[PDB]
Amino acid sequence: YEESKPFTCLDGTATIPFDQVNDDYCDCKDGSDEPGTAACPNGSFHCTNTGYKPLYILSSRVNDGVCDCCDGTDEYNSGTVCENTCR
Amino acid sequence: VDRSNFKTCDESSFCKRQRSIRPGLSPYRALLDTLQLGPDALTVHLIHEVTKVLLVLELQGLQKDMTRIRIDELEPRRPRYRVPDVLVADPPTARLSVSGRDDNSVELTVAEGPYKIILTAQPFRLDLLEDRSLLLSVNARGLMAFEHQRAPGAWEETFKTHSDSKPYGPTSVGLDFSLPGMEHVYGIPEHADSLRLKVTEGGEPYRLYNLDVFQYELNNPMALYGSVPVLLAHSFHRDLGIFWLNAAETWVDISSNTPQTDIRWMSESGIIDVFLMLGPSVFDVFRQYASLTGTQALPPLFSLGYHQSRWNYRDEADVLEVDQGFDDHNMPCDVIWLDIEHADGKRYFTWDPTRFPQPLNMLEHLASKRRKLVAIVDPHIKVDSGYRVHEELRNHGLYVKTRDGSDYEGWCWPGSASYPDFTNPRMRAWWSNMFSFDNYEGSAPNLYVWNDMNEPSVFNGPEVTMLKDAVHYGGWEHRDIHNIYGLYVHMATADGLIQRSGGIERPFVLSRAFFSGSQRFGAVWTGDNTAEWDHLKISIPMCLSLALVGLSFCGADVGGFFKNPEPELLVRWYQMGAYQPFFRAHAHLDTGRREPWLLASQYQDAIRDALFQRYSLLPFWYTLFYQAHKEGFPVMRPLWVQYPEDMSTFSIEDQFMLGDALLIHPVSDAGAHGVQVYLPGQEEVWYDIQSYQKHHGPQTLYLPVTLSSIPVFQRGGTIVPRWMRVRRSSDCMKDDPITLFVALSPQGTAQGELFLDDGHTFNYQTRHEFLLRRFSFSGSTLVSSSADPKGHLETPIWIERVVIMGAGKPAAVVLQTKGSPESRLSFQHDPETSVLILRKPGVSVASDWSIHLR
Ligand SMILES: [N-]=[N+]=Nc1ccc(NCCCCN[C@H]2C[C@](O)(CO)[C@@H](O)[C@H](O)[C@H]2O)c([N+](=O)[O-])c1
Ligand SMILES: [Ca+2]
Ligand SMILES: [Ca+2]
Repeated sequence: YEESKPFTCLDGTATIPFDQVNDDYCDCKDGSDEPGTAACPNGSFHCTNTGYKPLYILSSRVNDGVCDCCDGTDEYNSGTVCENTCR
Repeated sequence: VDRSNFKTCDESSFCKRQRSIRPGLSPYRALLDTLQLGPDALTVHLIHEVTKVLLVLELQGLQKDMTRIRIDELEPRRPRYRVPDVLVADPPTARLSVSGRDDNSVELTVAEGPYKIILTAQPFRLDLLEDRSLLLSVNARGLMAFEHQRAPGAWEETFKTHSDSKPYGPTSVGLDFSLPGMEHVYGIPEHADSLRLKVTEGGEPYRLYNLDVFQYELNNPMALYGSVPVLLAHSFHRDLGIFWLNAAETWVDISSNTPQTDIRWMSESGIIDVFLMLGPSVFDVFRQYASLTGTQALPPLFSLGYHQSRWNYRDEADVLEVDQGFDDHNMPCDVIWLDIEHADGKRYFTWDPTRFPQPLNMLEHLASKRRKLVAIVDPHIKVDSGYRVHEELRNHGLYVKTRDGSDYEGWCWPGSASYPDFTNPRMRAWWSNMFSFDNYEGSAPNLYVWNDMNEPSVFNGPEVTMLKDAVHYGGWEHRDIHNIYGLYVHMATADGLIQRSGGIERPFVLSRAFFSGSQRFGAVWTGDNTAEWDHLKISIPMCLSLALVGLSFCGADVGGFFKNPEPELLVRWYQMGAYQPFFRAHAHLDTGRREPWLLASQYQDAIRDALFQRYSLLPFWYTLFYQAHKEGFPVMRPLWVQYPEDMSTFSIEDQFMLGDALLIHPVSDAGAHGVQVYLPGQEEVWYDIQSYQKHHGPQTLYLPVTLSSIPVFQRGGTIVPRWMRVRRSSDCMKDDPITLFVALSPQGTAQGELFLDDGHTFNYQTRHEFLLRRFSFSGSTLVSSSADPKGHLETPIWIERVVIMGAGKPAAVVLQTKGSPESRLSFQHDPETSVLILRKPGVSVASDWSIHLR
């Protein structure tokens, strides 16, 4: 049997295991280990937003209860259900 | 300010009469033959030796080491005013015993000691002792004065063009108090004056009369918008408090003299009603006063965030542009404010039909950003037969009246206006019902209220307020009630916000005028300050004097109300306001727009940094306010409250503490290159929270600063909880994880608390739905336990990080929590700063847990 590899921050400041990617704690100084959560202060969250322009938002706006992406993917565990508005 | 509009003591005929009585042999004497020791009080007749007027002293010992003195006429022609609704309860009494008696003296013991009261008969005098230590004397300088009610400037009196008919003649009361050992007194807000009160001998007394002073100036004793007749005395050895329960115009003289301070209160009407709060510690005084007039209302979390206001935001589009400007510039903000131009011609509870045509939709767009709105509602009602509020109040006879029985009419923002009689409980109930969502059309649960001009301000009235001979509920004159008029407005508004929700939502009401007890109803601010460096400086002593008398939810307009601040002053005011309880930027109608993103980037960035620090400290602010609410302890504190034996702190007012954990010295000088920070306490350490550099006390440290500096130090032995994930408003943050900042004492210990609940309801009280955690560090173990087991709360909040200052590098870090296997945590350690960061404990904040550093 063979195994798996680790993750390297895009700024090169560290290497961490992949189970610390999107684990809701900021481990990279550039925020690159938490693209899907609100854990890093300098991170970004990518709205795919099919049917309109794709957009980046601050990590602090992921699950803040406010609809930021027109596709609503920034709110997946906040109690706010966002509707698609990319029309 | 044009000072000629406002009376000096000489122009106030009762102040002139009283203040002309100088220290000497008092003509009052106690008729010990009449002495009766009743079931909860002692009564004894007093007599004026010349006039032969008979008074009655009601002397009471109270539980929690307090004494109450009340003096009224024996047979008055008409009853005198006794202040209602300020005391939260009938104070529980303690039994008096006669423990000594001669021809001229009766010694009384409170319960079984150690407090004793010596009543001297000739001249009348009271001494208060703990065993054989004299704490305080009453009438020691013979300044007691009680003008009895005679047969209906001593009578009819004019000031400028206003004539006080004065149908009851002279009725003023006055009384002096001697504080042996005390050289520093504090309190009796509100004055634009220093924290440590000055002697008045060569000048004016301190005045307590809620008044609207246009462009008020600094360092003078003129009465401003609110009056709390509470004075605190501090020395190395003891703390005392005096609570003069009177609602009429009151002047306070302070004199120094082995060191001793004498205090004399002078009031226009009512009875003598004073509480002596014997300490001995200042926190004992806080508790004693809190048991009388209550504690600070637990603010809803959002109201501890940042408030964006001005006179005035133009229209719904403007409000929404401001809202979007905060998000587009990554600046947090919880509330946007609507001043008087949002209504229809200053008819309150209305909306301008052009500029605010759809308030529900505006409020809905703010709710979708999880932000709130505040609307101003003043207590003057436009005289207008088409104004439904005016018609209903007129038809039901709920207006303040003149002596001839017609409704009083003055001038204010809408022109000619009438004044609801908020001393009338039927009026207050009407007012509270007016805030229901059916009555206040356009309002919604995220709309809150600002009560302004509630002294009441009357533009064409004497001293810009209501005539002394206007008539209120039950025939009382306006001179009797003046200083609680604003409080009643604040109270009726706050109850209305509660009732409109079915009793569930906590209110938020900012009020300009206030009295003892106002802390129970929301926040206050220091009124119309000015965009100047000295007004920035004075916000500390003003809010500190309000903190000492129970009003913890205090602040000043960030940037100054009048005039335009230079960007550097605005930055320093944001940093100052970011560490004061009530945090709102506000501005005059003719000032330039100063939303914080309109400045150059260097200033924007420093303002954003100050806003982030405030939002990160909300768990800390919230806990301090829960302690204020439960215990009566002030949130913002003078250094001498935490260091009562360090006499070099007794006057400090360019520095303050938040609770016991954070010491703040904001930069308050243009172009400053450093600040002199006094770090107090023997064997005490302090941590610079920006550099983590540890400093030993006591010392005065010179700290260099830049535009972005906010000099803040964490005390060793404390644990401060933070939300390090700053979002656009507090509602977005209130389920986020906590980072704990542990500042180790020299003995390697630290302690702290944390309060949590849903953030806005009374469920913490009615269902015990909250968490009160205790965090404690000793040996090498950080432990979380419950500081109140009655509190349970469903919450996703967890502990994502622990930052320990002053620690060595461990070999291993081990977490244990009930219900989970023993876990090991990774960590980072800086040998230069001795800062240890524990990565992701991942434990719920509702769970007991412990972390061990091996
Ligand atoms: N006497 N005569 N009549 C006068 C009296 C005063 C006056 N200007 C005084 C400005 C102080 C207002 N301050 C309070 C009211 C707000 O300004 C708006 O509700 C609020 O923003 C603020 O916070 C409050 O403290 C004028 N005038 O404008 O000519 C005429
Ligand atoms: Ca991570
Ligand atoms: Ca969002």
